[PDB]
Amino acid sequence: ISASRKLQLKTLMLQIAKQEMEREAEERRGEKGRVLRTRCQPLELDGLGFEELQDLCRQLHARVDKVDEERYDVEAKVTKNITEIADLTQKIYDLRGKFKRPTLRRVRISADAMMQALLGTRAKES
Amino acid sequence: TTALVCDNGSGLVKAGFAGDDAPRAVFPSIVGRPRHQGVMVGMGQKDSYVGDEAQSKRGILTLKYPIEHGIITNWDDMEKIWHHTFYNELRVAPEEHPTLLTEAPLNPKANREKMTQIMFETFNVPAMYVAIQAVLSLYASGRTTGIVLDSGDGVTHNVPIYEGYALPHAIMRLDLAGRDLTDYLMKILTERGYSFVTTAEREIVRDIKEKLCYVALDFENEMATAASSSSLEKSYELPDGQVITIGNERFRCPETLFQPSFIGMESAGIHETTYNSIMKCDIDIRKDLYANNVLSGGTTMYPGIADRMQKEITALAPSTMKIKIIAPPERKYSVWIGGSILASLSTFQQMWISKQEYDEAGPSIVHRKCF
Amino acid sequence: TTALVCDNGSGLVKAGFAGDDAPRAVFPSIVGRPRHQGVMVGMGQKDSYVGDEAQSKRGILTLKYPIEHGIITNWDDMEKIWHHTFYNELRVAPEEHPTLLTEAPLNPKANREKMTQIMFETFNVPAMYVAIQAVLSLYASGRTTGIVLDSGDGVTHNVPIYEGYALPHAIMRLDLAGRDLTDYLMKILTERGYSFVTTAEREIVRDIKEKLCYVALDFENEMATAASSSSLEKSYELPDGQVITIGNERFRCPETLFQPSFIGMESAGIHETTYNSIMKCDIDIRKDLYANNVLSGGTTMYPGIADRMQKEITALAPSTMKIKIIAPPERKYSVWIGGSILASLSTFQQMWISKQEYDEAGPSIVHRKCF
Amino acid sequence: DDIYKAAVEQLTEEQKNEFKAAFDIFVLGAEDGCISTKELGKVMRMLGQNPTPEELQEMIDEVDEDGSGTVDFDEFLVMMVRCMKDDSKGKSEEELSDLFRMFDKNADGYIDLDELKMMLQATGETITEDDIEELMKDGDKNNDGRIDYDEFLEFMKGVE
Amino acid sequence: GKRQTEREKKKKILAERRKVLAIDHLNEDQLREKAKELWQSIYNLEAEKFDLQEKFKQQKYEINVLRNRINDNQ
Ligand SMILES: Nc1ncnc2c1ncn2[C@@H]1O[C@H](COP(=O)(O)OP(=O)(O)O)[C@@H](O)[C@H]1O
Ligand SMILES: Nc1ncnc2c1ncn2[C@@H]1O[C@H](COP(=O)(O)OP(=O)(O)O)[C@@H](O)[C@H]1O
Ligand SMILES: [Ca+2]
Ligand SMILES: [Mg+2]
Ligand SMILES: [Mg+2]
Repeated sequence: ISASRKLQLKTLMLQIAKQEMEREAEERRGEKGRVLRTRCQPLELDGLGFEELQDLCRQLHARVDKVDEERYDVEAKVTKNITEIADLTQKIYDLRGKFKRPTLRRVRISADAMMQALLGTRAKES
Repeated sequence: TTALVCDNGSGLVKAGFAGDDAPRAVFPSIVGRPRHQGVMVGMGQKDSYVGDEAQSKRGILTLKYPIEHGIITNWDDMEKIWHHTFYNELRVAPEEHPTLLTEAPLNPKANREKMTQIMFETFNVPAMYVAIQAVLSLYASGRTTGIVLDSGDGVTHNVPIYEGYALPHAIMRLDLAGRDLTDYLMKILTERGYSFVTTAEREIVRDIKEKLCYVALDFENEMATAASSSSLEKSYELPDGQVITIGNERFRCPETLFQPSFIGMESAGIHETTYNSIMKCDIDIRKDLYANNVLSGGTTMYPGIADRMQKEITALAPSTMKIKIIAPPERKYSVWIGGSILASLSTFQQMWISKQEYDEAGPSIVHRKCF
Repeated sequence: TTALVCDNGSGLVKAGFAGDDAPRAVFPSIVGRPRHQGVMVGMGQKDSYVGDEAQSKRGILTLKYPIEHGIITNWDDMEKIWHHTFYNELRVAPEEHPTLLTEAPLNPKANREKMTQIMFETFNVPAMYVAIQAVLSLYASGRTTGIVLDSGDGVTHNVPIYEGYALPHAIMRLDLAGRDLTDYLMKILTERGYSFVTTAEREIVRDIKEKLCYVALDFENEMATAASSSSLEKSYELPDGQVITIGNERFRCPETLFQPSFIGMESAGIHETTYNSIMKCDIDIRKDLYANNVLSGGTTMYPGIADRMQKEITALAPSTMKIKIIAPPERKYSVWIGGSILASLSTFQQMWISKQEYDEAGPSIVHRKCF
Repeated sequence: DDIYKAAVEQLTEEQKNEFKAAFDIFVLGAEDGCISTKELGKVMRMLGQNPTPEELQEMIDEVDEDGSGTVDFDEFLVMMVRCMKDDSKGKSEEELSDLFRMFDKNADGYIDLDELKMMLQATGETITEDDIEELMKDGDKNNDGRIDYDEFLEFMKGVE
Repeated sequence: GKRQTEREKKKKILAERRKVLAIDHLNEDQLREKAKELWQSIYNLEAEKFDLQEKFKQQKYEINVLRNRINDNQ
């Protein structure tokens, strides 16, 4: 087929994928806030005797400890995963890289300048 | 911004922006003051013509190269050459461009330190990095192993590399190069009657060497043939007429590479220093070095050298190993192409010697981690 | 689920899932850091190549075994080897698989305790069990009695067993093994001119030993024959050419097994420590041990050892007893095949050291009932 | 490549007639009726620009698929606009890689052609099943039935 | 011991995260403020753990990609 339609397809796919990924990320953030507020529950016990206040404080200190231990273990595991992922990435590159060196061209100077230089003095309209 | 990949060399300065295929401006590195008196007034006569301008007025100049053997012997002239290269051949002020010089292996430290001090104080570049001239030539071939013989015009050096790990104890640097071949050719031309003495006529002898000389596959047979027939005598027209005829001087000039006893040097030829450089390497990477022998540099452009060298090494090496000699057609600019590739890499972008680092440690920063 | 039958060994790590015939991945246990500088940027050079990868880049590495004589001398490297074995050669996470390591007899306790602590804390296996390397080799032969001589690469040990009841007072462990034979061969090769020094060239000498050496049926006659004729001189091509010719070094290298005085060791050969191990047993099970002598381990693969050993023992033993030497063709992997058989048994399924048990008693659980 | 084909399809008879007149003026006296690789290279060297003859061979192979070394009108315009390579760098790499990775909604490591079908329905550009088939052929080099991630890099390589 | 070092390091991070919850001497509003501090810490850790989960899902899919390419690189 024509190549212009193919380029239009390519850029349209770029836009489609970008917009869908962005909307998915937005939904992830919204659900993150929603579910976390559903998990972290606000309290209100002002004016109470300091015994109950301190009981709540100790309970929430323990809860802080639990959440910190869990999340920090998860973060350590995820960091290990990311390290292993990087190792595999390097391995696959070394297996299939090498030839991966790009080439840059500055020889292709502006074509209008080329036309001007060739036509010399007669380079008036082109 | 873009990086400036300069390459001082010795005989031809090659420069250009990083990321292209060929250097933008290539011109001899000679600075020649006029030597006669000068009677016309107001002719606009300068005090020193550098670069390619002094190859056109060479009739009344005394050209003198500022780089003898890799090392730089005349710092003022080298500064003048760099200033010309930046401002007139590229027309880019150095205040806005990183630079990537190149240096031969085993050179004096003071040369490198003075080079970085000049680049940081006079031209005031943002950041400069100095690289060994052989690793770049290995970049350009797209390999990652191999032993590269970079026979420039100043000095011939032979750096073996395996899997990206250079072997510092196996670098064999020999000071025979194109300039000594020019002098020897100028010395053997006197056997027919042609005397070239002036420093300007050295350029004519260099042109003769480039256009006519070739490396013989077998030396004795060629010496016997040239002494009986006359099928070798090729003629050449001087810059004023009076054609000359070169006989068996054709393959005797570049033969000095394989027998440095001709110019009185003791060492062994470029065919045997490569084998010695290989044999110093470990016993398990010798096959790969045998199979990936790389040629570079200008002087390895003689017609018929990639066969003579292969024959010699095959004679020296064990009979089982395969000897292959990589001789790309873009040999002359191989170092600069490799320099462009290296400067265009993203992984390399943090190895430059930033100016604040130089301000904190002085010119001796180049020997440190930022090599 | 399935069990992982790992077998650390010393020289070759053999691993694979329980219930098969042969180990899935067999690769040398060496960890070699690079030793040169390295000039190519972005080549993706790692800091330590382990396993079979470092047997291909050994030209620029310094290989060092993490297990000297059965015992483990460098725990970080051993942990690296285990991590490689689990994740890249088998690609099974250890969180879902029991493991069955193997250990030589009479080894230091701290080695075994550290091994179990690593397996439970770092890799976090569900349950692991440590077994003596000779009982497995007896499993693989399908016997239930017999005295097994497991001459590995690290240490040679000789465990007699009768009717399933091991005799702990008759285990004779000797520290001569394949590695000392490699060193002695590398030391006697110097008598012809070939010098191997680098830790990489030890691998080449090991290959020479594997492919050429053989055990002589009678030592003096072979020494006399090799000194007159030339029918023994077998040649071998190094990794770069320059073939070498091994004369009477062929049967002198593995002769050290039967005369440990060659490498200065005091003790008696493997032909006499077996007889001594038998004579320590009770007087009524000596006939069965005589008739069921089992060979195992890599180093017992020399061509012609099953006859020399039988001749020697028949010389030592009383004339009436029948001496038979079981030498299965699958000698090298005999220990691992036995390990697979043992791990596949239903009766054995409750002997594993479960993780909750380790949490309650610490690493010293291994010396307890769960042996 | 066909990038310049798309660029000239964007262009109209103005560029066609402008380059036709430029041919009439400068290629005047040439016995060709087109522009040869050697002629173009020599003329470039005459004006000052010195591309490699390997580039001449590459360009002639690209525009002149028949290998004649000449330039048919469409491929002539493609070759002429090939000199001015204004658009480079091929859009973004890692972000587009993430977009393609999330394109595998099934997340199996396989990009079904039906996901592409739905995305194209979203685009709605004038395309038939044979057109998307041909595009996938240009993309699915190994013919694994999906869009390979390496082949995803390949088909979007240099693509803005 | 490197593994000893890891276990001790995680335990020390745990110990560091344990603040001095000696607050009974304070008044009602200050105790409310402290409880809010703990609540905010918990919710922030919730956000961090959510990010960990989504990024680990991405890590797993990319390891699938890696394994597929390993299969491709035969
Ligand atoms: N085509 C050629 N044939 C033979 N010799 C050549 C040719 N071109 C250059 N040379 C020699 O090589 C030298 C140029 O070498 P070059 O690679 O520029 O040195 P550098 O490493 O300093 O750049 C010249 O002096 C000349 O003697
Ligand atoms: N075919 C062979 N011939 C002679 N010696 C061998 C042969 N195969 C292996 N060996 C020796 O045995 C050693 C391997 O022994 P192995 O049984 O793997 O030890 P481990 O008990 O640690 O696994 C090697 O180092 C080598 O020296
Ligand atoms: Ca999909
Ligand atoms: Mg050079
Ligand atoms: Mg063993």
